[PDB]
Formats: sequence, C-alpha cells, structure tokens
Amino acid sequence: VVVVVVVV
Amino acid sequence: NRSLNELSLSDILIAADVEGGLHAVDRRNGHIIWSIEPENFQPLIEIQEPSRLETYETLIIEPFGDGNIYYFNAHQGLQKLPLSIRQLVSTSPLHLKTNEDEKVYTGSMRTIMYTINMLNGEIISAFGPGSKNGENMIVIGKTIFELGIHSYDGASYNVTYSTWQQNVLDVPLALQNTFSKDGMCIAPFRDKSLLASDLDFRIARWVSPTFPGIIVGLFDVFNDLRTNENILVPHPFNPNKVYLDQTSNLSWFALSSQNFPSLVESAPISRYASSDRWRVSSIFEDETLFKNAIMGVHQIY
Amino acid sequence: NRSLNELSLSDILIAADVEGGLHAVDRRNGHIIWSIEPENFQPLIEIQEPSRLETYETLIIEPFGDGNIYYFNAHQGLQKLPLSIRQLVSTSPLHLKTNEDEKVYTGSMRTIMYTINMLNGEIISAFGPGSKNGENMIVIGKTIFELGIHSYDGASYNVTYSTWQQNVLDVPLALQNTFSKDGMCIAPFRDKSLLASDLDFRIARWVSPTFPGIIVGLFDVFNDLRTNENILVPHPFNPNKVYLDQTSNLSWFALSSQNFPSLVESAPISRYASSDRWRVSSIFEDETLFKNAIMGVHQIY
Repeated sequence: VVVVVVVV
Repeated sequence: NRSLNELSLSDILIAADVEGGLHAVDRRNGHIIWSIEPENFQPLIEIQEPSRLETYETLIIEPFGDGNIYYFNAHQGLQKLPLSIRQLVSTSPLHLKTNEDEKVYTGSMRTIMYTINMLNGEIISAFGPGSKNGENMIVIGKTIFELGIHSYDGASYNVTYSTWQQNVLDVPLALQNTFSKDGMCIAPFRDKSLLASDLDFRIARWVSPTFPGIIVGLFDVFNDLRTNENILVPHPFNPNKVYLDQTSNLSWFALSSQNFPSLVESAPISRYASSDRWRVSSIFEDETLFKNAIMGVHQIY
Repeated sequence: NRSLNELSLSDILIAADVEGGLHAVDRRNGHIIWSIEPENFQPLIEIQEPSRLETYETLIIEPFGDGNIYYFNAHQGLQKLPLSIRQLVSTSPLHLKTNEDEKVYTGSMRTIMYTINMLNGEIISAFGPGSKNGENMIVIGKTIFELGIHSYDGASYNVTYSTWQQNVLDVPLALQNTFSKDGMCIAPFRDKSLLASDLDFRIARWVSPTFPGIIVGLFDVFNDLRTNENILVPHPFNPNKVYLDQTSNLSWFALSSQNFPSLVESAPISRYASSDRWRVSSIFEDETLFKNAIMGVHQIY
C-alpha cells in the first residue's frame, strides 16, 4: 500500500 | 499486540455520541452495524449549575479527552478556562477562602470495563464500580469524573463528565496509530454524522447516516491474527473558534476546532456571535431565547 | 499562607489512627484533647481477598501515602510488590489476559473535605461525595481509593484504602516543614502511642496515652496571625524490615521502617520470622494460628 500523507 | 504494525485493521469502527450511546459503524461505507442506548451507560456530560437565567452565565465543557472547561457569560461571550475536568478532580480536595467568598472542590473519578459482542452489540459483561457480570468481542474502558464545587454563598455547581477509552494496556499502540493504516480517515461531521475522506487529498468518500447525537469519540479496531483478539485503538486525527450546543438533559457543551476542526468548519456562526440584537439582556432571561442565541460557533479571543 | 516561616506553630497536633479515627493531641505533653470515632468516617484499609486458609497468602497494604502493596505467602514469607494502590487505581481499567488466566482492574478514587472545630472535635460541615453539610476550626481533606480486581477463574479481590491529607492548596508549605519548627519531633510508637523526642539528641520527652488504634497519620497545625486561620501541614519525619498487624475488620497491614522506623524498631520479631516450628502448614489452616504466626516484624529481602 503506498498510501501517501498530507504535506508537512 | 506489541507493534501495531502487525495486526489487521478491522472493518469495524466504534463511535461514541454525546449522549453516551455506542455504535459500531462499518468503516467502508459508514453503515451503522448496531447501536446501544445510553440508559445502558451514563450521560457523557451532565453540568448542574446555580442558574443561567438570573445570572447570564453558563458552565460548559468540551466532552473530550481530559474534558476541557469553557464558560459563557452574556457580558463577555465565551471564554476558555485554563482548567480541565480531570485536572480539577486531580487536585481535590481544594478549599479556597478568597480575600470575599470561599469554595470547596471535592472530586471523584471511577473506572469501568465492558466487554461487548462486536457482531451484535450485546454487552456480555460489565466490570467495575458499575455492575460486575460474567469469540469476536471487544473490551472497552470508560473513565467517569465528577467534580462537585461547594460555594458557601450558595452558588453551587455539580458537573459529572464521563469518557470512553482503550484498555490502558494498549495505549502505547495509540502512539503508533499516527495516521489511518487504511487510506481512509473519518471524523465527526454536520448533523450528527461521520464523514470519511481520503488521506492524500482530503476528499469526501462516504457520509454516515444520523446518530442520536453528535459523535465525539472514535475508535479503530485491530485484529491480532495470532491470538485472534479484538484490540481497539483511537482513530488518529488529521493535521480558535468553538462550537456550542446542548445535550438532551440541557447541559451545554463545546467542541473546539482543535478537536473537531471538520465539524466546526461545517457549522453556522452562532447568532450571539453575529448580531447584538442577540446580546441584549431580555434574551438571557428566557431559556429558549438564550439557547438560540449562543448555539453555534463562537470565537474565543 | 505563602511562607511557612511566618505562622505560629499551634500547640494542637492532629493524629489519625489506623482504624480511621481522628484525634487532636496536645503537642506539649501528648494529652488527648479529643477523639472522633471512625463511624464518622471510613475504615482506612479494608482488604477483601479470596481466602487465606485455602491458599496460604494474604494481601497487605501499608496505610500510608500512596498506600503501598505488600504480600505474604507461607511459602516465601513477606514480599514487597513494586506497586502502590494510588498507582494501581491510576492505571485502570486494565484488562490483562496472561498466556493461563485473565484479570481486569477497575478503580475508583474519591475526594472529601471536613471542617471540624478544633477546640472541641465536632464536625461542623462535611463536603464531597460524602455528605454535604453547612472561628477556631480547621479544614482537613481525605482521599479514598478503591481498587477492585476481577479474575475470571474467580480469585476475586477488593481492597479499599483511604488516607487523610491537607488541603491541596497548602501542600507547598509541607516542603518547607522540613523539620519541626519546634524543638520537638513526635512519632508513632509502641502500643498505639505517640512518642515525642528532642531534635538535637533524639531523647524521649513525652509519651502519649493509648489510641484506639496504631497512629499512622500526623499533622502540625500552624496559625496565620494576620488572617487568623488554622492551616494544617504534615509533621516532618527524622533521618528493610516491615511490621505486620491487622485491623479490627481483620485486614492485614504493613508499616515499613522507612515510614515508621521508630515503631518498627520498638516492635517484637514476628514468630514466623523466628522459628520454623511456626512456618509449618498446619499453622495456616487456622485463622488464629496464622494471625499469631505472622503478626510482628518480618524482614523483606
């Protein structure tokens, strides 16, 4: 699963 | 049970509403698999104050976590106090003789455990200062605070604030559930509902049906595939106005944008906040007018 | 009330006995100015376990501070658990499924405040989850824990442990009361008594009469000469064997020599500790034999 996640 | 990494994320999710009912919602569509009525447990917040109509003030707590305390008085709108319900209880008994009037703060905190059948929703056994009775079930804890403040002039308060929680064993898992293992990512939303969006680019995927009251508590459930247990962990949450409303027993409660960004942004600006034809005194003399005035979102300063 | 420094040290001193009564003893001679019976409050420790006569074990807490937990089994004498009752309650609800048997720990902790007339000992008003009623009087708090452990095999415990304390406001003063401002210096001593000695060269000056139970709580009372209040602070204590004994409701309790050096050292070596003709099995079959066997001081290793 490469689920990306909201930027920093 | 040592590293959240191994463990199936269950398709079940567990929600608590502000009236203190518990439901199991299906993580894939927001279907309500089953609910439990709050006669079975306890009201989440029940504030009992000396009187909103003579004095234009009311006590209000955010029914979440430590239970943070807020306060509204028609003279200066809504304020956030630097106190927490847990935190107050945890510093009783306090006697203070201001100099002028003196108060006495006596607390009380209990713990309880339920084990509930997931499939169904039937409470299999209940433990602790509660009612000690005796597969694919789940065990859930619930701490219950109760602050009593005893002012000798007579301005007598009596808040009780309860709150669900994982088994204090599993709580190190919670620091691992930093963002949904799932792509999904679900929150309380408008009209007593849950809304689920994707993580990548925050877009609505599903909306749930209605819950008897606003959803204020949310749990992911994982599966240890070895031991075959249902361990449960709080659902994470995405990265200064508060929204006010009242429970059925008429107690006021807050939802900060810190904790409820998603709801508070979908929420209407409270009337009091908007027009002074709502901040005039006549208004707080009547219960219904009052309610209508402050319900909605204010913005603490 | 800001620097203990300014403030009369009153001549009154306040003692708590292990049966849960309260007395005001006169600092100058150890005269018992007045006692209150424990019907008025609660038993300090009341342990309720699954059975000392079938299994040769018993649960034992030190009624003091956090309420520390000890434990005695006829097979390995007395042991100190690395656990405290406050500490246990404060980590509920805990469910643990060992792998084998599972327990569940539910807690409960309450706060109370009483105002009592010093001169006399009459309770003027009681506050908190207790019984809310309404000069030269003193206000004293008391926290009351209650841990309930529910093992599914049935080995069901149920301790409750209470414990007096100053107003959590005055607690910084306690860090200042490093050693008696008085020359004096008083402690629980043999035969339910108080022994006062001088501070310079530790020499006995007075011994009190008998109290209904061994004295396990001790408070200094100061006078704010401006505000004229009676603020109370714990009496300091001077710079690995524990003494066992049981309350009237038959609960076993410990007094470590950390906390009760003076008593422990004036105390007789428990039989069990001395001769194995007391460590044989027949002994723990009988309540009275058992009692007589382990009462007195042991030495944890």
